[PDB]
Amino acid sequence: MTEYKLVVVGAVGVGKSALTIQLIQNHFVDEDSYRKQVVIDGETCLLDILDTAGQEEYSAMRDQYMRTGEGFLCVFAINNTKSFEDIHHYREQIKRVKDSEDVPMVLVGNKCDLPSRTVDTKQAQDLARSYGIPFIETSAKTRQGVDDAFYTLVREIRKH
Amino acid sequence: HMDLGKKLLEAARAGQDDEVRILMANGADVNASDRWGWTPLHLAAWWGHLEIVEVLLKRGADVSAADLHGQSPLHLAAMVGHLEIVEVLLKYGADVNAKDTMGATPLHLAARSGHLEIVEELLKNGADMNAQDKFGKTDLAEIL
Repeated sequence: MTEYKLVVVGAVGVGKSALTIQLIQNHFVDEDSYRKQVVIDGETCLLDILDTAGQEEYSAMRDQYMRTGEGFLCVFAINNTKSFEDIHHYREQIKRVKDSEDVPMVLVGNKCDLPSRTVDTKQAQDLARSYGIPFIETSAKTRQGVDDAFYTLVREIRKH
Repeated sequence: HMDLGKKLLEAARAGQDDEVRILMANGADVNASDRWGWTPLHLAAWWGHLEIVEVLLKRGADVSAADLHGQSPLHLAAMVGHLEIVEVLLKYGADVNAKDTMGATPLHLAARSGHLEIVEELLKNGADMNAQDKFGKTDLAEIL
């Protein structure tokens, strides 16, 4: 069966783990596996997910995730301007590690339910257009965009 | 013991003209860089703060500063689509054909990002172009 190796990247505190947990969970709660079997567009496939949380600062290991990953969920938080510009650094590093300008990626604006917004939707849409990638706003807390983000990344890998 | 370079980088990111000028009046290093090699001019160029770009350039910002990925402020403005900033950087002597560590010129990045007017502005300033500078989803008389 087809496997999709997905890597979740982004600055410390942008909600990488919360997003991943929200995708993987099979029931609501107010232990699980990051190899999740799903059916996408009629075909049974495996999502093989790697979260960089805990190793964002660890250069040698960041590069190891980038080597193995087939597609990248590039997560920033909409109330953290530094995390948004960090996407540029992650994208440039992915290009260099993989020696390619055409790596599957999706830009994810997380915590979209919070009122303290410092990155405008327009800025993020424009950046995604320049990068040639989809942009999705997400919130694990309000269950918005999470399925769409991961589904869209799989579609980007399939198109490559 | 406050790091004025760090504060200047933060002010440039935020587009805070007051803070930028106050910090530079206090001697803050205009070419201070972060862990990735981004200077205040890199930040102003990427974020699209035209006023801040002009202020930094007037006070001796190095237009040629290259980050850890070999990118100059011109690479950043060209990729993200900030035409007025591209123009000002070229006016202040930016190297139009500077290559980053992937071998990319600012034109290579602008072309891939679909910024035709920027590609043309770079060509007007002597940019090299070749068949590998492919276009993404998108005067002329002067260039031709």
